[PDB]
Amino acid sequence: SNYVIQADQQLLDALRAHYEGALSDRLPAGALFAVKRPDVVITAYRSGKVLFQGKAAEQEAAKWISGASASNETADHQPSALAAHQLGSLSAIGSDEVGTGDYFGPIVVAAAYVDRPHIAKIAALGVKDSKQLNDEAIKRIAPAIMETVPHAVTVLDNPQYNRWQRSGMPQTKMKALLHNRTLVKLVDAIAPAEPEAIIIDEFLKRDSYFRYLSDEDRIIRERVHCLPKAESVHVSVAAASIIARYVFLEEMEQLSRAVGLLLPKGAGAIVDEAAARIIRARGEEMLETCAKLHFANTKKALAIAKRR
Ligand SMILES: [Mn+2]
Repeated sequence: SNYVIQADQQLLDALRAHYEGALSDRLPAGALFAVKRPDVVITAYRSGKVLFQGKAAEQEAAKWISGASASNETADHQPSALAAHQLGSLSAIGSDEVGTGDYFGPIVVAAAYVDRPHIAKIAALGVKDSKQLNDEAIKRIAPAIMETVPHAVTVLDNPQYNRWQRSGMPQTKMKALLHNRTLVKLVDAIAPAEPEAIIIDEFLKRDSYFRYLSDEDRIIRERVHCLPKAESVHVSVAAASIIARYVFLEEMEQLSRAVGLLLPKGAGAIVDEAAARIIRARGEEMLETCAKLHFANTKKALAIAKRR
């Protein structure tokens, strides 16, 4: 009939290695592999969902999980993998940012163009782990990317950040401008070559994004894709992410040195303590050069600084 099961990475590896006849070509979007056993076909997906169809359905299914739920689903495309199925193999530019949630430091937006002939080399660097990678990995992988693939970066320093923020421009509009300006740099730099796609890791509705670029003299919208969790759609986005994290870290060391005090990431208690210290040793005005003032941490800092 038709049975569906959920599988962790190990079960997926087991299901795959078991069948001495796995297929990787011509498969529904999102599928990892498929097998054609005596009156039964197994279909495995990234999500972990496995589809058992055929005569010997419940039989084959039971071989792995007891109480295998049955549904009407079929070996069809997964809506979550429609874009990646199409974009994953093209030559594209991917952009992402970081530091948005950090009290100290700027907002960094980066973009990377990964042509088809470089996708593997970049994937070989293990960039598909941008989310979970400590500062050490970033400092080792990022530099190997910057010198393998063309990229652009835009850094929104604190004084300019505070300037826009107190002028009515919220972070959402800041990111739209930063992304649009980084993409412009990259598009011109890689010319005459043109990217088959331009993927932006979604941070706001496409409607809003371009509605914020109303004043820009140059806007990039030709073949622009706004996708959620873009790092998983194309390797160029994961690359941008890593590069952005790198420039951020380098910017923080430089900034901590200019402030003369180690500036911790995030916006937790240590951040207030750190700001408090700065206020006492360099004056409140120094914060305007290394922090996002409108943040709540500023008031708390001023309190901690005043009490003692
Ligand atoms: Mn993002």
